[PDB]
Amino acid sequence: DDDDILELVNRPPMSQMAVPIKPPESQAEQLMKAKGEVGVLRQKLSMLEKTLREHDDNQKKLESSLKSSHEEEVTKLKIELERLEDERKFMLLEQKHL
Amino acid sequence: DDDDILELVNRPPMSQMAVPIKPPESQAEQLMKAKGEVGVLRQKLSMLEKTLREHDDNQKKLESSLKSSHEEEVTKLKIELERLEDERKFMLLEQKHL
Amino acid sequence: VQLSRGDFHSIFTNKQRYDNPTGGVYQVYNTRKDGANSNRKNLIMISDGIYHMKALLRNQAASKFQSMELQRGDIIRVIIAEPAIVRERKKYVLLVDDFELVQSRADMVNQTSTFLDNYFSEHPNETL
Amino acid sequence: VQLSRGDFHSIFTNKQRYDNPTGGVYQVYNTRKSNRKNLIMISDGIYHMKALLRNQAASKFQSMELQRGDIIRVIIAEPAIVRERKKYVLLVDDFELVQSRADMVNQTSTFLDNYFSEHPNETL
Ligand SMILES: [Cl-]
Ligand SMILES: [Cl-]
Ligand SMILES: [Cl-]
Repeated sequence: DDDDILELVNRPPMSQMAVPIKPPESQAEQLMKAKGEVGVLRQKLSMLEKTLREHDDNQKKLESSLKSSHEEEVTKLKIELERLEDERKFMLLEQKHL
Repeated sequence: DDDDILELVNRPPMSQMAVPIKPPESQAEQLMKAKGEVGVLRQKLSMLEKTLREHDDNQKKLESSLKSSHEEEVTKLKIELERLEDERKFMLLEQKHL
Repeated sequence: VQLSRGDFHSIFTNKQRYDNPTGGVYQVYNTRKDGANSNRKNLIMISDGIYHMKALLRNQAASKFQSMELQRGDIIRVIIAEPAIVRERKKYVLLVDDFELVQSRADMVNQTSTFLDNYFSEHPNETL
Repeated sequence: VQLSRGDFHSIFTNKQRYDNPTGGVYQVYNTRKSNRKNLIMISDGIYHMKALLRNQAASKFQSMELQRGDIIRVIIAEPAIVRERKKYVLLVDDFELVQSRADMVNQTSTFLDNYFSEHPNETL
């Protein structure tokens, strides 16, 4: 057999200008592949839309959580400032004797 | 001539058993439409992937900006607390009561 | 072979028949034997053995009639239909949404039938 | 049109020819009138040898329905020696049609492999 020669058909070519062209497919074969590729791309798009929606929702939840945590910290510091303002007021009232 | 009769093709059927059926298409029409759809879906996918990367980039930017603004507010309150702690220490040192 | 004789007259003169014009057995009288994606091919002539009238195939009937290459002589049984009279009671039509094949290429039951619209043009006191 | 006479011998004996075996003008000697169909016989006017059509050349040869007598100019190719130096092949990736259905330049050419079996020391 000439199988030792035929096995060179897909051997990577030396030239970058040698392009692989698959044998002709009838319209029936191409239609099944094209409708298959449409189904795949509509699914990739459906999942990507879901992912953009999930990311935006996560961005909103993280922002809300961060703001909640910040406000709790800010409140704690303002309450400590109020305590110190009161301590100084009491020290001044002590100084003037009531 | 019979255009007023032909106008009835798409009048909603009284029967729930009447089902609309797309007029036959050659394999050539179907294959071309499928290739056209593949191209549009790829364009929409390429666009939406870029949008997702932009939304992720913008989240990182906004979260960084949020944290900086928050750290600036906290620092201001901590400096204010230090000022009041220093006023109390100055009052104890200077013994204004005589 | 056993058409619903004069049924086209019954459909446009009897209220109970008008409200459910189904189960009739008719013979294809004439077809437009069109430009593949045209609606004109769905407009056919059918015969009840006494009268001939226009029928507009729609929905699954339109698809079945063209894929089965139905023609003059074929006998069908109408399953889903609506009567219609367009341009203020001038043009009669049976809108056929579904049918079943009874017999393929039978000999014409009547070659000299009366056009239903010609019958009602002559007798206006009876059509509803 | 004139063929590149004896160029098949040059491809496997001359280093600069072996390194870039393009621009040769050859006549289709025989075809199998899938994968086997890509293996054809070509003639240089002195020698005949096997040529394996691949890539755009395989697609072109098939759609154009090329056959015995057609004259081609090879554009992209690689030489190949297989089965312990016994079998020679020109791997053709691209070519152009020069002349359709020309009369055979040589009806009694020498098979390249038969020549190199008698002169094995000449090959690179
Ligand atoms: Cl599919
Ligand atoms: Cl007609
Ligand atoms: Cl061969």
